[PDB]
Parts: sequence; structure tokens; C-alpha cells
Amino acid sequence: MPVEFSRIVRDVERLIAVEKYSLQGVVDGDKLLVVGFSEGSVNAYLYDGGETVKLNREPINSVLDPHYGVGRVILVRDVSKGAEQHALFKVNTSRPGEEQRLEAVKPMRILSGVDTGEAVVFTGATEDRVALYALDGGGLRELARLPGFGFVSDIRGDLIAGLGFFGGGRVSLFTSNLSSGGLRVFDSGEGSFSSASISPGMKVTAGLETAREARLVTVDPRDGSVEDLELPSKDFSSYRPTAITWLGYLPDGRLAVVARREGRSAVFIDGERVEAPQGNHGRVVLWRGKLVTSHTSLSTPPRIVSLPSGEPLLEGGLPEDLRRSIAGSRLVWVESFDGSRVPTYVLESGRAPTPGPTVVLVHGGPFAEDSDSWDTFAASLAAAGFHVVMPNYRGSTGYGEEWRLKIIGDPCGGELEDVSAAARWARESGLASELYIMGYSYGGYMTLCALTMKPGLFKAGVAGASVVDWEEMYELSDAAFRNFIEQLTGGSREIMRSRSPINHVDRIKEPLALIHPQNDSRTPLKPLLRLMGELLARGKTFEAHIIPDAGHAINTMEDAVKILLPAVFFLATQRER
Amino acid sequence: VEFSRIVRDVERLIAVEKYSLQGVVDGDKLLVVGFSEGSVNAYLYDGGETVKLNREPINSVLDPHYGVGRVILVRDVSKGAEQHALFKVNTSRPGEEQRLEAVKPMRILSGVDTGEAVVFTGATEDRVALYALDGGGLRELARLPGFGFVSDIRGDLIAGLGFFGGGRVSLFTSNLSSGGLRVFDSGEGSFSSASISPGMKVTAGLETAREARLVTVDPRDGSVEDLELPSKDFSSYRPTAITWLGYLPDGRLAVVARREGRSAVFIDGERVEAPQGNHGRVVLWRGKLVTSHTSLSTPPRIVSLPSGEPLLEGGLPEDLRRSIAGSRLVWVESFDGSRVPTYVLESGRAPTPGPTVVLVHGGPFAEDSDSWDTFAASLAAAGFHVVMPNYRGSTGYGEEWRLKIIGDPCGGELEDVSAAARWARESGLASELYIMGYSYGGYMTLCALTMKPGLFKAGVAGASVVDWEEMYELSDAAFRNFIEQLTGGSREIMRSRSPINHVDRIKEPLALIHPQNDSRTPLKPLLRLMGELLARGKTFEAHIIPDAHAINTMEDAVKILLPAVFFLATQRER
Repeated sequence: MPVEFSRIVRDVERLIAVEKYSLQGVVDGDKLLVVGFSEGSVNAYLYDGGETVKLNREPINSVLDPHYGVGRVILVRDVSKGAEQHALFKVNTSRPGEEQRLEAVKPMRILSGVDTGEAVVFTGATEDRVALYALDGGGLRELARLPGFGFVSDIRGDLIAGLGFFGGGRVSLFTSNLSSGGLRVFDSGEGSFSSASISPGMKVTAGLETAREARLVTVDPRDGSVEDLELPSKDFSSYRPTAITWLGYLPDGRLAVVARREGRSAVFIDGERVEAPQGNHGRVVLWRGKLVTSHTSLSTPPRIVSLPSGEPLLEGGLPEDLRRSIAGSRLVWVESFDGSRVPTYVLESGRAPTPGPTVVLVHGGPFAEDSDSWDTFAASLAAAGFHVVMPNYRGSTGYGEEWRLKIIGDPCGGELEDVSAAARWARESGLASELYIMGYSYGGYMTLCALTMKPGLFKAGVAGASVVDWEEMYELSDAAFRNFIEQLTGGSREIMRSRSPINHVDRIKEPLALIHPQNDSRTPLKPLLRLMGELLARGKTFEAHIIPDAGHAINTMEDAVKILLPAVFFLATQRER
Repeated sequence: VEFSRIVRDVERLIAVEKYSLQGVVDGDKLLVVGFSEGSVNAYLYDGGETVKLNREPINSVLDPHYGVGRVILVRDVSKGAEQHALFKVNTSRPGEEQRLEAVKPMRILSGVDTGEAVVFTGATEDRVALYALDGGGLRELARLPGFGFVSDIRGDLIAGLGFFGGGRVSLFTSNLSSGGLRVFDSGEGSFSSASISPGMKVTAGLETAREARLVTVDPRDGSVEDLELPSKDFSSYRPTAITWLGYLPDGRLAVVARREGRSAVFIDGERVEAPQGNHGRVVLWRGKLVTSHTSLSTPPRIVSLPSGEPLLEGGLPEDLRRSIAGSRLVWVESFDGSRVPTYVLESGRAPTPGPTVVLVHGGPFAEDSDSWDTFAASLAAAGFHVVMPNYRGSTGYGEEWRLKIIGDPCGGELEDVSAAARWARESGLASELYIMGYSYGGYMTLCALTMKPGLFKAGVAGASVVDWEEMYELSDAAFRNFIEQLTGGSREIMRSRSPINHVDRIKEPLALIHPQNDSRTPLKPLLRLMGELLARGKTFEAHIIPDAHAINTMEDAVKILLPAVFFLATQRER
């Protein structure tokens, strides 16, 4: 019967250790710029000629998008031990591992950014404002104050094109001018914008995610007119995509698009489909004349491949015994309380019987999805001998504006019912002998709402980086996170309070593991402390694990282990009974 | 060094078979108990091969008389409620257990099997009592004033040790035929062990405020006097503790005595060569002396004297034993001219100088001896030297050194801990210093990081006490009293020696490891600490776990030990 701890650790270790890559662009002529988790930390690399050079010294969080060929990379690094107050560091690509901090920019939550080579344009959130900034030889400039999370998408000449969460959970398109500043906002009554790119004719080509469909559109930023984009191949509209992951013009004028349906993507160049390995893909770049994208799946860790051969340039290798810890995967449609079909990804473990111990692993966000993409949490549960049920509850991306916007104004409501229906299905399908719930971020919120609102549905609960109290979280949030909490609770304090697990602790009847980074600035620990005070006060059984010098965005293996390992240890111990 | 490597070693150190010598049976075979992950078994050892005596696991075995053709097992028949039953097993038919149904289930405390009867002590709902079991059923020889333990029998004379009142362990005697009780006080002393001479006097160890004394108590009149021995090695040892003493079947007296955290074996006062560390009982077997042995670098095992060859010893891989590279005693100079006896367990996986943890023992009235300690061993295995200082308040170095902590917590004893750290860097052992500790040790960790910041690179406080004032208020009279005496009934001391009132001064990372639902170590004040840590931007790690007793199983280790080692291993790489 006994939990095999050293095996679990080794497996959890190797799944975190395995290298993971992200495609960020091309620099210095023909050098892939890739961010990768490798040698234990998140780092920036140049790839070319079957070799890598490491650009950074200390671990980083990401880099700004370089337009093709710049001659430098801008690193983004948390200088607040996890609280996501980032700084910018220039690395000249001819002198790798020598960084010059950009002292003009005081630490802030960097949201996005582009480096045109003559200037660096970025969006950032501070305690009082979200804003589009520009930094050049003439110092730093505030181009525009943004009403909510904003993300720079592209820049051509002086035109700047961005995406903005400015109300209702809807995404707006925005533009600005690199020299004169300003802000123009474009809303759609039909839906939300997904990706933007500026055409050679200075029009913004954008994805537009409508009720249950997605499509491409052209916005002229002079007059705000919106028309459909005709493409010279019809494969794109034949594919009838539900969401758009990414689009961008290549240096040769061709429009690359990556769109998806049902948690798998397809690549298109001027509308034509290009052969791509199955799963999901990231951005597409043109390098030494050939197409390159990132690729991932439930069984393959994020890697970098060439299209259409699908052959890898960089890729982390899984050992066969871990490969087999995933017997298979499947997308099933669970019927929820209101009749809605909740599209649910299922990983069958090769170390669990059927029926067997199953965990309902809930995604964060909530504007995120479970898809055919590598998930370490999920793979490690497989490894430990749990089947894994991953419900794309309402609020999820990937299934249309309608399903995504149903969560707005109703946290701990319909989306919890979706999760619950996924649990019920797990048993009734034959898959589950017992149910556990586990989740990070908003998914940890679900765990806590699961255990307060649905006592006795689940056997035990892991809640990481959780939301606990909307009210106290709001007070401790930066401008951008205040606006989003507003957007998500529909500006209601009643919802804020009533839909906070902390005010319902007396109903918990199940064991509960809490995991939290001490310096998380999104989901802070202060409320989690008060929750423990409540649990204790009311005679409830829990364990807690607070991780030092870390926040919501984990960028080292050690932090990754401290986050993941107590979850798996706790679930394995609960399986003993 | 990745965590999985640490975990595997920790699993092996937890799982290693530890051995305890119980006596000799079946004519000429050892009766030994094996413990592994807190699961106990009884064996017969002779000539390499060993045979399990019991079926399912047990709590312990009764003390046999030399040669008896059976062993009496003690097993909890209630899943953990400590209401045991007695099970006889004839030494010629192992694996076959006859329950002794005349003895109703009860808290078995001790017992001796003469071969003709089973004499034992046990607690029921309404008493502690001495019993005898023989062919005609169960009898109560005596109701006892408190918990009592049978140490020996010879003829009709029964000798034991009572926790009968006055903070001192008394000697008692009873009679196997007529029953009854006779208590023998010790004025300013406490008995540690008893055996009965051929001449029908009680030899006993009498521990005192200073040196220990081997005495004879005549049970006919309670006269007590020093026992002169043929060889004067024993008087020369100037022992401070007397672990065990018993007469061998040839009439000679075996004494196991302690001094400075190690032990020596004597036979009619003459000292025998023995492996360095601490020894349990001695028995004559096949004409040779045999004892149990433990040290900081070796798990409890059975060895022959004077050679020290292990007869039975739990397997560890070669490199793991060699990572736990020997112990020594150093006398560390403290702030007031005092020398703190301090045990050091060098790591074979550490350079010199190299990373070093000061592992502060709990209590405070406890001792760090040359004895097996999983915590220390695990730290050595993960490449830290370990330094264990017997700070003032400790036991094992006379009453005076123990009473110096009274009215001075986070004072003299903290200086001792510091001096040990001072000593570790000064002598060349330590390149960098960490402090770690549970219970009072945990309090010490919190005290060191607040009062002496810049001393240790990082700290682990387990089952710590954060605030004397808060804790005094939410606690049972038993504990209120202890606190009152420790802090000298002074609120100034209670407030000022509570590290929660000095969180500001913390400068290095702190790991907290705490039980979630234990009244001796409540969680509430620890949450205040966590709140204060967080408000003031201090780096800390916290592991709060439910049901977090001592560490026996691997589960216990992961709940209480693994987080410490990982935290320190993580801190080591800056």
C-alpha cells in the first residue's frame, strides 16, 4: 500500500527538468531568438548552425519581441524576488552574457513589448496606471494611459498596434503613434480581437473571435472601418477555426496565421494550410528562408520545429518510462447543469487501473484553456498514477466568445458547475475510483470553491496560488489587476464577497493542501494566511506550503519542485486513504 | 545533487534495520528485537542465521531469564490505543503465538519472564499494578502509587523502579509468593537501574546532581551503601549516568555506565574494550560478551566485545556509511568562560571547510549524545557537517549545568549555540553556517535569527515556540507551570525573550515547519509570525502539516525532515 516517495520525486524532477522552448523571433540576420527552460532556469538563447549561445546571465522571465535583425535582445527580469516588478536589460548579440540594465525604466509589471531597433515600446502596469511607454535616445516617454491590461502586438514605421482588455472581458484593438503618442480604440459588437499585425499597406490585420467562430479582418486605423480579409487560398476559411492563436506578417510580405479548433492548431500562410505536427503551435518566423514555429502537445514538451517537415531544431527529450506514464489522451464533451457541452481533455495514466484514482486538474486564467499542449502538472499526475480530467469550463478560451464571456459576472457560479459535471462524468464513465481536485491560480480558486460549495464531491483538494478573497485581493492589486477583478465580478461587491471561499470555510469537509509563493503579486498570500486562521478556528484539517523568494511566475526548477512536489505527495498520501 | 538523491538516502536511513539486545534464550541463543520504520519484530539469533519468532508486528518482548525456552510478546490489540495483550511463543516453534487470555488487555509497561512465571507491570483504567502470571492464573501482587517498571527477579524477590512522586525515581521491591510493596526513597538522587545479587541484595545505579553511584540496597532494611568492586576501573571512570546493570549467570556484575555522552562496559568493575558510542544491555553468550551499540555514525546494532564485530547490523550502502564519516566530542568555549560539550558529525560528502548545520536539540532538558540521530545522519548524507551543542539547560552534565537555563531563555543557552557556530568556522570545519532545530531547538532557531542576525546564512524552526506570553495564556496548567519556572514568573522575560517581538531584526531566510493541530505547540501564534514576516518583507518558507510525534516512518520523514533538508540544500547554492 505505501507511497513510493523517491520514485515520485525522480519522476517529478525529470518532468520539470526536461527542456522547454519558446520561439520569440529572428535577430542579427538569421539567428533564432528562443526563450527556453534549460539548465534549471528560464534563459534566452540564439540558435543557428546547430548551436546555441546563452544571452543572459541570471534567470529571466522573457524577452521583448525583436523585429527582424535588430542587433540586440531586450531581456525582461523580475528584480523583486517574485513580485513581478520587472526591469529591462539590453544584450548586444555580438557580446552575449553582458547585460546593460536600462536605467531609464523604473521597475514595473511589464506586460508586453517590441524592439524596433531605433526604440523599445512596451506596456506596463504600476500601482496607479497601465500604460504604453516608448524608450529611445531621447529618454523614456509615456505614449498613452490604457484603461486595463494592454499588449503591444506590432509596429511598422510609426504605427503601433495593440490589444486591450478594456471592458466586459471583451478584447479591443488599439493603435498609437511612436512619435506623437495618442490612443485610438476599436471595439467590435460581433466579438473580441485576438491577434494584430500591421500590413505593408499600413492596415491592421486582426483575428476576430465571434460567438462560436473566428475569422480574419482588416482595420483601417484612419477611419475605423472593418472589412473581411480576402486570402488567395481558401484552406483557412475551410478549416472554420474557432479561435486565433497568432498572426503576423513575415519580412517577405506573407501573412502567417495559427488558428485552432478543439484544442489543436493549424498553420496557414496567406490562407494555405502548411503541414504541421499535431497539437498546438506558437508564432511563426522566417529563418534562412524556411518557416519555423514552436510546437507542443500533451505528450511533447514545447519545442522548436521547421515547417512543413515538422522536424525539430531544438527539443527536450522525455525518457521512455515517463513517455509510457501517459497511456493515452482524449477529448470528451461533458453535459453541464444548463445543458452546455463542456469540452474536457482527459489524460489516461499507464500507472492507474480503470476505474482508478483520478484528479480533476483545473486550468488557471480563467481566460485560458486545456488543450493538446504539454502540461507538467498533468504529466506528473500521470507519472504518479492518477488519471487526469481537464475541463474547459465556461470562461475558457478556444471555444468562442460566447463560452468565454459566460463567466463574466458569475465567478464561482456556472464555471464551477462545469468542473463538477466533469467530476461526475469521471465516475460515471468508468474512469474514476475516487476523485481529487487540483488547480493553480484561478484553478486553485476552483479547488477552494469546489470544497466549500460542493462538500463531498471530491475526496481531497490541492489549491495552489489560490484566490481566496476577491475583496482583499482587490485592495492589494495593481491598477491592471484591479480593473480585471472589476471586469470579472461585473463591478459588484456582493459578488466579490459572496463568491469568496474564505467566507464559506465552515462548510469544508475534506482534507485540503494549500501551496503558495510568498511574493505572489497576482494572488497574494496575506488572504491565504487569514484562510488558515479560519480553517484552524473552525476545526478544519489542512496542510499549507509557502515557498520563499518566489511569486506567481515560476522560473527555476527548485521553485517548480517546491510548487509541484507537495501537491503530488499529498495526493499520493490521500490515496493510501 | 538533485532532491531525489537526497530522498533515496533519507529513505534508506529511515528504513535501516535497527537492533536491540533483549537477552539469551533457548539455552544459548540471543533474543533480539528488530525495528524498521517503526515496525517491531522479535528474532532468535545464533551463528549467522536468524529466525522470526512472531507472526504480525509487536510493541516489544518481555525480559527473559537466561535460558528460558520461550519469549513473551507484547502486542497492541487496538490499532494504536496502547492497550496491549500478551502472547507466548515457544522458542522451538517460531511463528506460533499463544495468546495469554488470563491477562485482559491493558497498558503493558514492563515485564520479566522467569520461565516459571510472567511478572509484569501494567496500567488499567483505575490503577497501575504489578502482576504475576503462572499455572494458576493471574494475581495482583501490588497496587502502585504511580507508573512502575520491573527490573529484575531472583527467587521470590522482585525489584523495580517507580515514578512514585517527588520528581525522583524510587526503588521498590515486592515478593512473588506473598506480594506486597516496599518503596525505597532516594534523598536528592534518582535510581536508573536495578539487579539482584546472588546474595539477595539489590544492586542499583543512583544518579545524582553530580557523579553517579553504584550502591547496594539491602531489601531487609533499606540500608544503602556504596558497592566496592574487585577492579577499580569503574570508580576511575567517574560516570555521570548508569544506563543498565545486571548479574550474569556466573555471578559477575555487568555495568554499562555513561559519561560525556558516551558509555563504557564494566565486568565486576573491570572495563571492557567496546566500540565508541553508547551501549545497552550486556549478556554472556557462548562464553563471549555481547552488547547493543549505537553512535552518531552507526544505527543500533549488536556487537561482540572486546572486538566490536557486529553480530547483527542493518544494511546501508557503502558510500552512505562513508558519507556519515565519524563523530567526535569537542568542548567549545562560551561567553562566560564555560565549555559546551558539543558533538560533531563530519560529512564525507563535504569538504573542509564546508557547509555546516548547527542542529539544536529540543527539550530544553535533553541531551545530544553519541547516539543515532536520523536528522543528523540525513544532514551528513546531504553534504552538511553537523554540530550538536549541549547548551546550558541540557541534561547529562550534572544538575548545575541544567538549572542555568532557568530564568534565562534566549540568553546563556543562545550564547552556547553561537559559540558552537563560532567554533565551527574558527576550527576550519565550516565554510558557511546554518541553524536547525525542533521544539526548544526551533525556539533557538527563531532566537538566533532575531538576536544574532548575520551569524547564520539561513534557519529552520520546527515545532517552535514563538511567543511565551500568548502560549502561557492558551495552555493547560501542566504547561503554564513549566513556562512560569522557565521564565522565572516574569512578564518582562516572557515578552523580551519571545522572538515574535523582534521580527524586524531578521535578515536571513527562515524555514518554518509546524504541526497544524498540536496543543503543546499551537499554530495560532505561528500564523502571527508568518503575518509579521510577510508584512515586513522577510524571506520565509513554511510547511504546516497535520499530525506532525517523533519521526519513525518515511511519511513522518517527508512531513518533518524532508522540507528542512531541501531548504538547506537550496540555500547552499548561493
